[PDB]
Amino acid sequence: REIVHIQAGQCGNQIGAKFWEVISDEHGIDPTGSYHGDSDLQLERINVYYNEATGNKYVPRAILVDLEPGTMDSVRSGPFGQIFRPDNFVFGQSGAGNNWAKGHYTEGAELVDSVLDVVRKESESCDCLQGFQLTHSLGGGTGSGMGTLLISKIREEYPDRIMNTFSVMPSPKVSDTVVEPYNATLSVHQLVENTDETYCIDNEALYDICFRTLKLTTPTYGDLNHLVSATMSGVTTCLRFPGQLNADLRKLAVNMVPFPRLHFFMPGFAPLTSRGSQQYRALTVPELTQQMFDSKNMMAACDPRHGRYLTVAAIFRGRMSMKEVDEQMLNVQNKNSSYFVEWIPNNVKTAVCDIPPRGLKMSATFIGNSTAIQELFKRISEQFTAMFRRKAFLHWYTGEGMDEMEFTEAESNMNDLVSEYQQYQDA
Amino acid sequence: MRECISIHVGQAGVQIGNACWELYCLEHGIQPDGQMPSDKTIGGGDDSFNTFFSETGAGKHVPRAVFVDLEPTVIDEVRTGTYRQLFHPEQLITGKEDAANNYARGHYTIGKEIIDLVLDRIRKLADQCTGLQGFLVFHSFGGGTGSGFTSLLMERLSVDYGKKSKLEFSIYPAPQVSTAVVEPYNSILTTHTTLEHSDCAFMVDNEAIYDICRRNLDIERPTYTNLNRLISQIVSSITASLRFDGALNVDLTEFQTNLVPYPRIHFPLATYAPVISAEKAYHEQLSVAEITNACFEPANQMVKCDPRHGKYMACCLLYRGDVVPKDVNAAIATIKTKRSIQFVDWCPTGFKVGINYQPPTVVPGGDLAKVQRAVCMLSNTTAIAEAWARLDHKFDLMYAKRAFVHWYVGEGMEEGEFSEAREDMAALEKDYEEVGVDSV
Ligand SMILES: Nc1nc2c(ncn2[C@@H]2O[C@H](COP(=O)(O)OP(=O)(O)OP(=O)(O)O)[C@@H](O)[C@H]2O)c(=O)[nH]1
Ligand SMILES: Nc1nc2c(ncn2[C@@H]2O[C@H](COP(=O)(O)OP(=O)(O)O)[C@@H](O)[C@H]2O)c(=O)[nH]1
Ligand SMILES: O=C1NC(=O)[C@@H](c2cn3c4c(cccc24)CCC3)[C@@H]1c1c[nH]c2ccccc12
Ligand SMILES: O=C1NC(=O)[C@@H](c2cn3c4c(cccc24)CCC3)[C@@H]1c1c[nH]c2ccccc12
Ligand SMILES: [Ca+2]
Ligand SMILES: [Mg+2]
Ligand SMILES: [Mg+2]
Repeated sequence: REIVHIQAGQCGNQIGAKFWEVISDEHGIDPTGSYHGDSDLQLERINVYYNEATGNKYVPRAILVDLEPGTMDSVRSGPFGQIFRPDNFVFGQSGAGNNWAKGHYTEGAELVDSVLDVVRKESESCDCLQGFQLTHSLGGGTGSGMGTLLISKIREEYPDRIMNTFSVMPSPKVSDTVVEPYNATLSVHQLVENTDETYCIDNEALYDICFRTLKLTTPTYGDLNHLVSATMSGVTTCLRFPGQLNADLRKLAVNMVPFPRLHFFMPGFAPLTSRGSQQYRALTVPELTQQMFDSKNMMAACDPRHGRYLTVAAIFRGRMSMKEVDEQMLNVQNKNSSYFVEWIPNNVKTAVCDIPPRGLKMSATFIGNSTAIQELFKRISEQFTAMFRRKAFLHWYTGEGMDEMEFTEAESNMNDLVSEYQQYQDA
Repeated sequence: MRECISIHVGQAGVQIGNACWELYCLEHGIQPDGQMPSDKTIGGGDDSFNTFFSETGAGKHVPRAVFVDLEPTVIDEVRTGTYRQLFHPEQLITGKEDAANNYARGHYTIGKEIIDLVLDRIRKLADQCTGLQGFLVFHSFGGGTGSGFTSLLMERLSVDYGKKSKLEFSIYPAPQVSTAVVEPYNSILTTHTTLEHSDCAFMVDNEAIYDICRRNLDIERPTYTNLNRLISQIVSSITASLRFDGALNVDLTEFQTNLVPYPRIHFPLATYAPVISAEKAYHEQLSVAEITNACFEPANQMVKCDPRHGKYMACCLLYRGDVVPKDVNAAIATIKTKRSIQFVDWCPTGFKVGINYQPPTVVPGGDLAKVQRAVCMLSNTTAIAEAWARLDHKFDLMYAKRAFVHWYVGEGMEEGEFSEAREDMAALEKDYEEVGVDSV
């Protein structure tokens, strides 16, 4: 079951390139595209993310998209820049100027067909395509605007395939422009309708982790992406390696999503580490379990105690007692059964993978469908309203043909989403 | 690509152009003959400095610029000056008769005779661009050409280039270096006519620059040369992101997104630091915190007004030289808890920061000390409207008596254009008042 990867915009390509860099190392693939590992566990399900060429060359099933060549040129000159199929580099020249309208309606519409041709070429090679995964930000123009345009058009041509996204949420703590709440709100409207699974990667959370926990005085985007690539490697582990269940995108969606619109997940990770700084002491299983469930380890700035977990998926990596993992995970549920909804029996599942990530003897990744995620969308909604009530900065959008009504609709649907998450918090 | 074409109109625009392009050449290591030894791609390239310079097969780097004036004597100095080799003769356009401090003559009588030629020469530059981003227009408010012809040109550019971005560097009149008593008339007329056709305009109060030269560089009576060398440094700081690359480099268009909340509210207040003499800068290092704090000293502003009695709608800091984000954040945190910085309630309070590692440059035999780090703050403040208020008052005093109006009427203008222009300014002053009112 092949997955087609897509990365759009500056953020999307930078975390996307980092994702491929990390898992390539985990699967023993070098920049040349040649395998140099020692375990057969690495190649068993490598077809999920990699195409195979003659001479046993492994090429990522990835499509790189942007409206300006700047960031993609940095990828192609990056560490694993040469591994990507050069024909999968699809770019414009005008840019999007952090404008959702430009990415979705004008500049991006001019380029979107070229992308879909590459998507089609990749898909026809698949023995049995299971779905797509997209990396992008919601605060910009390309990843947000054109990204959601792509999703809509991909759904039109592949309505029976799963759509997954790693969506980076904007934050004033790590802000490029003031219009990020506009772009984000417009994008959430799209993601609610046209994705089955969205990992909410909150820059507010990423910043707080780097500052408070990792003791990084002034965190960069590179520091933020160390947490993203660690998270992305974790949540895709059960897709990339042989496990007890051999998870795929559809089975994940069925088990995680009780109601179609409530498919926005809070990722978590433990241990939290900064770049370069190697840790010498492996965490005990009780420590991994306690940390991964802590708010400080959440990649979405939401307090999980302010809501209830609808579903939880967890993956422990490294050589450890799977019996001990079972006991500790069962202990969390039995100690804090109030933060798990009672009308979904056995809504917590844990898996284990022998292969640990680079630089850690063991780790634990967390995927939570919590009603507390509403705090994220409420935060965006407040920032949206503060500007929209005065129609501030709206001329950037009306200048591309958008109407005020489209903003009002996007606002209403996100507020609906919030109230929907609130509905099941008091069930 | 992302080329930018500069247009220098009238004496002020041209002479400021001379300072700016001379400064650009020194920053990029371009010689007066146009040769650039460090540039290995001969005859072309997609480097950052190519946004402002085209290249000939002979290795000459030519400014993407047009110099226009209705009188020949100012541009004649460029034609015979140090950098005469820099420009192709067709880039330097002159008439035989100026606008005589009259907007009407610049826009109609004299300007209409040369407007087609100017547009043709601008077109020749645009056709050399692989991805034209927009135009930068340098001009005075008070001159007949800087006022009249600029507004005509801006109108014609909107027709020929649609919604292609057009930025302004406008010289706001001051009595200390005044050239005409009707400069307030020309100022109001131009601002009104150009308002719909400009996306962003950086006003430079000559009195502000006059004061800074007197106060900080101890120049007892500043000349145009003194003023222009200071101005070019502010201009350089603003265009630096277009002419250089860097990790922490933020494009001017991104700042522009934050600086313009409504189309008519597009007049950022520029503040530059440090302006200091060689005598004072010797054995004296101005840190990041010191130059950043200087951005909130009204004495360092390009326009005379009091932001402390107004509200902010954006705050951008454009650093250049030896500067790292860590020291910026610390400096900002200190400033926020000690200064009168208040934002409107409908806008976020975060400062947008950009850094270009390329250190500041000074022109030989200049007055400005060479420093390791400088900063230009671009803020959108309601206080800039004070500049409109002062101009509109001087306009009202004369127009109530219709003083000097006959010089305009004689050139075909009508009193309706004066009143129409003044009403637009009244609405603009009201606009800045409204955006400052708290939300309901
Ligand atoms: N900062 C600065 N201001 C200047 C300079 N030259 C002229 N000005 C200002 O420009 C205003 C007059 O406009 P000018 O540019 O001189 O006149 P013009 O644009 O050639 O139009 P004409 O009236 O036809 O000559 C005055 O208020 C001057 O103070 C200059 O070199 N530097
Ligand atoms: N985590 C992370 N976020 C980023 C990065 N670059 C930009 N962003 C975020 O994405 C938003 C800007 O979108 P961007 O990707 O630059 O616009 P685009 O290139 O047009 O899609 C802002 O809210 C940024 O915080 C990055 O490298 N890492
Ligand atoms: O392997 C797996 N396949 C599934 O469908 C997942 C699952 C989620 N829930 C399940 C339930 C029952 C059975 C299986 C699963 C209860 C609620 C949520 C499960 C998984 C555990 N940790 C992961 C980490 C990353 C990706 C997948 C997984
Ligand atoms: O050079 C010049 N050209 C002008 O138009 C003159 C001028 C008069 N007013 C001006 C005003 C503003 C600016 C320039 C001038 C205010 C009112 C009267 C000015 C001048 C100054 N002293 C002179 C002596 C003899 C001949 C000309 C001049
Ligand atoms: Ca070159
Ligand atoms: Mg960006
Ligand atoms: Mg003149």
